[PDB]
Amino acid sequence: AKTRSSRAGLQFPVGRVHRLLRKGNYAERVGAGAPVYLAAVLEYLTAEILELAGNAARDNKKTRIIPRHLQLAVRNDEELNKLLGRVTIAQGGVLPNIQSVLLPK
Amino acid sequence: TRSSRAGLQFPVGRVHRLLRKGNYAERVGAGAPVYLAAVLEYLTAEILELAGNAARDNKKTRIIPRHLQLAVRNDEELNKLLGRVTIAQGGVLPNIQSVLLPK
Amino acid sequence: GGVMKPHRYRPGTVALREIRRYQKSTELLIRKLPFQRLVREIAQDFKTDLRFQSSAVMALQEASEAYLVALFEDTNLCAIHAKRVTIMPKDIQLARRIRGER
Amino acid sequence: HRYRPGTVALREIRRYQKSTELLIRKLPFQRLVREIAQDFKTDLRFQSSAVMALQEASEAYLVALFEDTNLCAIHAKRVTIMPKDIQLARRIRGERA
Amino acid sequence: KVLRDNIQGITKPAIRRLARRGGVKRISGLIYEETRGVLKVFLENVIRDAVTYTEHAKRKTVTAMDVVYALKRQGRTLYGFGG
Amino acid sequence: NIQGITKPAIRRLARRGGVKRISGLIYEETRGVLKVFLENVIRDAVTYTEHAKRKTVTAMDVVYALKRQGRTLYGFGG
Amino acid sequence: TRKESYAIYVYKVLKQVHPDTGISSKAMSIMNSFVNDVFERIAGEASRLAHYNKRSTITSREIQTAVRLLLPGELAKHAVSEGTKAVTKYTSA
Amino acid sequence: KTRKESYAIYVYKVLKQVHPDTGISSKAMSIMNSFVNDVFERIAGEASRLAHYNKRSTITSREIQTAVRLLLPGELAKHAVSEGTKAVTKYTSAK
Repeated sequence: AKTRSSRAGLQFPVGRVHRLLRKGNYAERVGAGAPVYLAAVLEYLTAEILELAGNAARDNKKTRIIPRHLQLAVRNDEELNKLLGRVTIAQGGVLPNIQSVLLPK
Repeated sequence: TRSSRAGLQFPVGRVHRLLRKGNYAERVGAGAPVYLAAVLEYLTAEILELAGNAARDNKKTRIIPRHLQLAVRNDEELNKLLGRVTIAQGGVLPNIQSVLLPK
Repeated sequence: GGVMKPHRYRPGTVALREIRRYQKSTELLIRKLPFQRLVREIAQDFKTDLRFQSSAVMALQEASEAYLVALFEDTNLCAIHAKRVTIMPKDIQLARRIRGER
Repeated sequence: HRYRPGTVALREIRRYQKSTELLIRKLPFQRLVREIAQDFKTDLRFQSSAVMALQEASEAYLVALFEDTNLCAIHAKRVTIMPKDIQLARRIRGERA
Repeated sequence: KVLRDNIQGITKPAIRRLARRGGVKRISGLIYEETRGVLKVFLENVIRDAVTYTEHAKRKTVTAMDVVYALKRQGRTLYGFGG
Repeated sequence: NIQGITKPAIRRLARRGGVKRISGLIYEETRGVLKVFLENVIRDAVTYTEHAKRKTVTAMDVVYALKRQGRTLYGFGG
Repeated sequence: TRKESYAIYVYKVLKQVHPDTGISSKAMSIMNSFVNDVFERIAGEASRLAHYNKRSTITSREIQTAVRLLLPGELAKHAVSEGTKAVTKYTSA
Repeated sequence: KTRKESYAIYVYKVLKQVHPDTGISSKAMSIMNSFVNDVFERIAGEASRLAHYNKRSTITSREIQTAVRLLLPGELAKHAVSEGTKAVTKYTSAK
């Protein structure tokens, strides 16, 4: 295979990652294993998020993942939520939550 | 030096070198080390100014951390600047809430 | 012979209905055009003769609404801690103090 | 005689707020740090300076947290900080969930 | 055309709706003006930063990317408009 | 070990924080918060040390750990 | 002109995980933003590590420890496993 | 013996420039040095992010100024700008 992603068996563009690292003034030189490692990390995170996003879209009987789904997914998963704890999702909305003392007795 | 030519006390060349080695950009122009050194020198002038004031108020000759903390927190703008900084041997500003005070 | 009306809701019920209603959707709540006018005014005072990409205004509004919703959440938390049910200005100030906002 | 309850506390507040010396005795804190550190890696060493920095940061953070807690308890018409106050403070901060 | 008092364009019903999305049930009367003040502060800060970036760029028009940069500066990163 | 943070020490800290009346359960809750804070910071510091291939945790590592957590510290070679 | 994006690769992954599920344009943009954000954070942390260790290059070790500093426990663990696996596969091939 | 660096001496010269009859403690000296490092880092990073944001390769004086105006509060930033522009003009005056 020609593509480095195929060599590493990855869907993301390792070449693009390598360019980015080199065009970002993060260090004088970039190793050859870092683009692969970083691309794998990015792929893994994207897959993890997409799993929950698709599951949420299913729960709402929808063929397309829309921002509401992305929000729901992230905010329901403790770790993902912590990673994006200071991030805002356009059209995200919020998890449905009402404080107990506000419920009638 | 170049600091001499710019009426600064802060080592311009040091700033220039650090700007290069810190991988902040491919190429560094000429004014930038001078300007950044001047701004740094101004700020530290302010900090020292107020800290010395405080030390005089506390009747001391050498500035100790507590003086720095006092100058920083008491001043509004410096305190905002150092919003996420805890100073070693700094302590806190004296402050007691009203309702806690004796009647 | 007259026409009589059935009944009247107890207070607070529609509050809860609205709460769930707006916690289910995501569409923006502040009206658009007043928001744009306010933003234009604020920018004007920072610098005159500026123009805006609509998308920029939309992003600004999204961030603003998100910030405000979080703020209200924290306010409600404070209100509850103060054994109350109506959020009151001092609750907002406490929230902003603890947040490290000024 | 006797000081009325609630007075010596004010004196101590004036006293401690004017000084900057650390308030936790070093050795128990250091032993706590080493215990905690051990659970991540075995046979670890610490520069005393590092321990001092850890103590500085920890005490400063705790003082800030208590400041916020006192603010909360005052808002709750109270004068005695209570666990729920710390929980509310940390929650609003975003530290606790 | 001059702009004035546009802060009051943030009408009471809108603030109420937001507070509903925030989980609030009962709203005190004074809450509205305080909320107006808070919004004005937040907008002033964000627009100051965004305008700064635009000035450096030498552009007469504010671009979404400017807003996103400003927000990320304030530790309030936003997804959905690039970056 | 953890309990070595003596109740009166917690009282002293709170006093410096401006607290006047302290509850019993406070002490333990404070202990827990301190344990968590130390856990995070020391975790990061070790991580830094490990990448340095050193068996001795340095102050600088503590400093970078605090800086990551948005709790910057001064006075240890920042 | 050319406006690069992670759209295609996100599509590939999605279909890999949910073949029968679409993504909206807005959602796609959000995903792209997330990707860029994580990239930037990891890269900055790695550069910081490189600097702290007076080192002039970024290797997969710097990326790995950066991930360990950035992501949470289980997330970090699986991400590390994936990264090392991809590195090994790339080296072998 | 390793020849580690700091900002001490120049801090002392400035201090003399503002409070001639005053000293400073070693711990306060280190605190000052850390503060200088912090501010340097923040401004430089902001400059680099500008440079990336505008698709250009040079962190110039203009980048430094705009970063100063992003990072510092109003009055402090104003005075920062005045001082920096002054020193730059002087530096270009000489050679």
